[PDB]
Amino acid sequence: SKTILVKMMSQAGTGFSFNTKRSRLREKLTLLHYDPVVKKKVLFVEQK
Amino acid sequence: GSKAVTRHRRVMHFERQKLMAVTEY
Amino acid sequence: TGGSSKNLGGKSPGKRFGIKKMEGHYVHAGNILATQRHFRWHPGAHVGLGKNKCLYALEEGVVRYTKEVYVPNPSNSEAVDLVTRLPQGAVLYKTFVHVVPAKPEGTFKLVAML
RNA sequence: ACUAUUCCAAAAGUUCUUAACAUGGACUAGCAAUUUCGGUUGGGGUGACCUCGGAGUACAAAAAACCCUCCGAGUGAUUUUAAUCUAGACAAACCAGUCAAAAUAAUCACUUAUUGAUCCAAAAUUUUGAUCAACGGAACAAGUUACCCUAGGGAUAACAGCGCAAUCCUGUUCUAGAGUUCCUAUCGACAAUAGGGUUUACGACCUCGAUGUUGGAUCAGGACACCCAAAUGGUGCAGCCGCUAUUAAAGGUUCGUUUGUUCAACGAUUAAAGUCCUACGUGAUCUGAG
RNA sequence: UUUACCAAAAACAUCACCUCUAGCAUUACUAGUAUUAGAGGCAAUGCCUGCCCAGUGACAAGUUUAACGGCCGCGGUACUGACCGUGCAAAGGUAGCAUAAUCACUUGUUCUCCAAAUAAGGACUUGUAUGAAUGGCCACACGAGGGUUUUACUGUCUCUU
RNA sequence: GACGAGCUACCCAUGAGCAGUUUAAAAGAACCAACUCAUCUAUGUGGCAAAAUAGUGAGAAGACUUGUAGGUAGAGGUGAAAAGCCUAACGAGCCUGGUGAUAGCUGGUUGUCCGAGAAAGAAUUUUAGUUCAACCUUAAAAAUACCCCAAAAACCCUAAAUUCCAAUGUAUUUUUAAGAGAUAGUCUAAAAAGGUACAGCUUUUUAGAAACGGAUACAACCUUGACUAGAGAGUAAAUCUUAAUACU
Ligand SMILES: [Mg+2]
Ligand SMILES: [Mg+2]
Ligand SMILES: [Mg+2]
Ligand SMILES: [Mg+2]
Ligand SMILES: [Mg+2]
Ligand SMILES: [Mg+2]
Ligand SMILES: [Mg+2]
Ligand SMILES: [Mg+2]
Ligand SMILES: [Mg+2]
Ligand SMILES: [Mg+2]
Ligand SMILES: [Mg+2]
Ligand SMILES: [Mg+2]
Ligand SMILES: [Mg+2]
Ligand SMILES: [Mg+2]
Ligand SMILES: [Mg+2]
Ligand SMILES: [Mg+2]
Ligand SMILES: [Mg+2]
Ligand SMILES: [Mg+2]
Ligand SMILES: [Mg+2]
Ligand SMILES: [Mg+2]
Ligand SMILES: [Mg+2]
Ligand SMILES: [Mg+2]
Ligand SMILES: [Mg+2]
Ligand SMILES: [Mg+2]
Ligand SMILES: [Mg+2]
Ligand SMILES: [Mg+2]
Ligand SMILES: [Mg+2]
Ligand SMILES: [Mg+2]
Ligand SMILES: [Mg+2]
Ligand SMILES: [Mg+2]
Ligand SMILES: [Mg+2]
Ligand SMILES: [Mg+2]
Ligand SMILES: [Mg+2]
Ligand SMILES: [Mg+2]
Ligand SMILES: [Mg+2]
Ligand SMILES: [Mg+2]
Ligand SMILES: [Mg+2]
Ligand SMILES: [Mg+2]
Ligand SMILES: [Mg+2]
Ligand SMILES: [Mg+2]
Ligand SMILES: [Mg+2]
Ligand SMILES: [Mg+2]
Ligand SMILES: [Mg+2]
Ligand SMILES: [Mg+2]
Ligand SMILES: [Mg+2]
Ligand SMILES: [Mg+2]
Ligand SMILES: [Mg+2]
Ligand SMILES: [Mg+2]
Ligand SMILES: [Mg+2]
Ligand SMILES: [Mg+2]
Ligand SMILES: [Mg+2]
Ligand SMILES: [Mg+2]
Ligand SMILES: [Mg+2]
Ligand SMILES: [Mg+2]
Ligand SMILES: [Mg+2]
Ligand SMILES: [Mg+2]
Ligand SMILES: [Mg+2]
Ligand SMILES: [Mg+2]
Ligand SMILES: [Mg+2]
Ligand SMILES: [Mg+2]
Ligand SMILES: [Mg+2]
Ligand SMILES: [Mg+2]
Ligand SMILES: [Mg+2]
Ligand SMILES: [Mg+2]
Ligand SMILES: [Mg+2]
Ligand SMILES: [Mg+2]
Ligand SMILES: [Mg+2]
Repeated sequence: SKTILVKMMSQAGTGFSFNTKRSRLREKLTLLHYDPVVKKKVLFVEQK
Repeated sequence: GSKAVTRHRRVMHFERQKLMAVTEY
Repeated sequence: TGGSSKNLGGKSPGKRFGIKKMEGHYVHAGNILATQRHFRWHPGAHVGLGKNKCLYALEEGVVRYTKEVYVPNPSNSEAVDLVTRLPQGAVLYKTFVHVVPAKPEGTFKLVAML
């Protein structure tokens, strides 16, 4: 099995997260994270 | 150097031999 | 002659675990008191516990060591059971570190008389 | 590069061609260039290992070695997505590592180890790139040399010496046993304690601006742990032979066939045809078969 | 024919036998022209030259070993194994010769040779690491090559003068 | 980049030798001189000679020897391949340049007299070397430095002992600015490993040492620490001793 590096995109602005994911894909990656610009809790979507 | 325990009876440092000869019964 | 010794990787540096400050040492807020891999000493009054089990001083003061009674958190189960099976007369003891505050908390200054 | 090859352009002409020269860019080979051939090591080679963490060694602050004794890691499993900014600290050659109050708004798997620096590349708005595992990492290099060369080293091997005595070698102490009966005439398991310093090793202490190394030839000096000769004890000694033990080093200790051979076999004898040491005596005396 | 100055040999060459590559003119080859000329192999003569195009070559997918190079198991059975089974290969080492100028065992076994031989010669012979143009096997004639015996001769030597 | 084929390798020109004896014979045939080679032994070894002499040997009408004169030149030549030979050193000539090549490797480094003085923690194509730390030297600024009684540092068993601190005895220590060497150790006592409960053995940790006096001799053991004069004194370690019998 392998580990995939994925780049998450925020709904608003240029904020971008970088995190690791599993080959088998136990839990598909969708987050609630922190955006600096609006100073908010956000929904981050898995991207490349 | 010889180990703490040996079978060849292990010559003593001279100051200790004097120490021995002094404390005899 | 084949000289293979089958053992590998004995070599690590030591981690310098141990006690950094000693009883009756003066301390400033933030100093690491002792650093250990298992709990040898537990944090007492005014001593904070780091996630790696470091003990640092919370106040400005004098470090004191103590033998005290140990009453584990009801959330932590292992310790709860260890406390459970003891014969009915015995209590558990551990070693703690403490800081004894030196500076008073504050002062009242007269700013202006109107 | 060159020598040849094959192709595309160029050049001339045709409406697709190449006579011999001959340039640009490729290709496919020959002949050929430039540069290297990691390290630890009880000498080097072969074998094994090279970073990271738990125990021991290292017993109670820290630290702490080996080709020391033992177990592990070059990631999984989740959910709760585990944020900014700054006092004080541990640790530490450096580089990297660690905790963390105030101020704003991750857990389980022994848990500790799950990891790679610059530069250079790709990416978008910000970041990802290594059995670089020789794991502080050379952007990319292997074999041989008895045809060899230089600089060094006794910091390190082969010869010899020295140390030690595992192995080897001489004694005694103990009697189970053999000896039909009988331990010790002749021996003697399991074992004890002294010695000798020739063997094969082990150390690497003198010598690498040289201590020339096997066997013979010649000439031998010494030990005695006697093979002969000389005195004797015991016998499972009637005598003849014997087999053991004690004391004795002035003198002896052969000639041949085959092997470079010491050893060994074999022929023939001798009172016997000793075991050793002396730089495995002795090459500024000799011989080199090895 | 060779290591002028430590090696003249079993090394090299060579008659002979075979492979390749070439269809042509002014300075080589060559004033030549495929019975010729260049790269090579192996060494006369005699008897021979086994099977192998999968690899690497080289040639112009296919073809080639007188190219580089290779040429086997495991067990069952009449002490042995003609036979038998199954496996793998591109083929499964043949004709010879053999303890050898052939890893080791190893001073193989035995006969002849001597009073005695780890020498020499003859045989047996799985050599598990011989073997046929990197040639295999016999044979004249020839070696300042290596080995062994005999005759004869002698200061090599008994053992010196 | 020059210079070298008067040696030797091979060629191209042009010359020259080979008697006798045997055989129908000039036949890479015999025998044996001249001539050519170099087998084997002994002399010689700063020789007569930077390869010889004496004996003894091979060949001696041929792939034979030999004279004069050309030719091929070092990334090359030539080679009946010995990696031979190419001017008394050829696995690649000699010379002059580059050139004071470059040597973590040897070897050397010159007057006198005084102060203070070092032993190996890291990384490293690193372990024959460097560069950091620690110790240290030369200046400066300061404040405490060693010693250190309770008190205190873990959980099963666990010794010698550490760590940490007032008092106290002393004068030392920290910072700042400059610097190097050193980083290839030996043995003795103690705790352990490995080996043979072996090494003048190897591997760490804690101490000591490197006298001109003792252990005769002596690097590490023991006594002592230090200057210059005295034809004074007191002492220190130390000189080497110890023994063993009957059964009626
Ligand atoms: Mg990745
Ligand atoms: Mg450890
Ligand atoms: Mg360590
Ligand atoms: Mg260059
Ligand atoms: Mg190497
Ligand atoms: Mg090495
Ligand atoms: Mg070794
Ligand atoms: Mg050694
Ligand atoms: Mg290896
Ligand atoms: Mg907070
Ligand atoms: Mg990269
Ligand atoms: Mg490295
Ligand atoms: Mg490294
Ligand atoms: Mg490191
Ligand atoms: Mg050779
Ligand atoms: Mg040399
Ligand atoms: Mg040495
Ligand atoms: Mg010698
Ligand atoms: Mg030796
Ligand atoms: Mg000597
Ligand atoms: Mg002994
Ligand atoms: Mg030994
Ligand atoms: Mg040593
Ligand atoms: Mg030497
Ligand atoms: Mg000398
Ligand atoms: Mg004698
Ligand atoms: Mg005697
Ligand atoms: Mg004698
Ligand atoms: Mg000798
Ligand atoms: Mg000799
Ligand atoms: Mg001599
Ligand atoms: Mg010649
Ligand atoms: Mg010669
Ligand atoms: Mg010669
Ligand atoms: Mg030949
Ligand atoms: Mg033809
Ligand atoms: Mg033939
Ligand atoms: Mg064939
Ligand atoms: Mg056959
Ligand atoms: Mg053989
Ligand atoms: Mg064969
Ligand atoms: Mg062939
Ligand atoms: Mg062959
Ligand atoms: Mg003939
Ligand atoms: Mg001849
Ligand atoms: Mg002959
Ligand atoms: Mg000329
Ligand atoms: Mg000439
Ligand atoms: Mg004639
Ligand atoms: Mg003739
Ligand atoms: Mg004569
Ligand atoms: Mg003749
Ligand atoms: Mg002849
Ligand atoms: Mg010639
Ligand atoms: Mg050759
Ligand atoms: Mg050669
Ligand atoms: Mg010359
Ligand atoms: Mg220089
Ligand atoms: Mg490196
Ligand atoms: Mg070095
Ligand atoms: Mg203090
Ligand atoms: Mg050393
Ligand atoms: Mg060093
Ligand atoms: Mg001694
Ligand atoms: Mg010390
Ligand atoms: Mg003296
Ligand atoms: Mg004084």
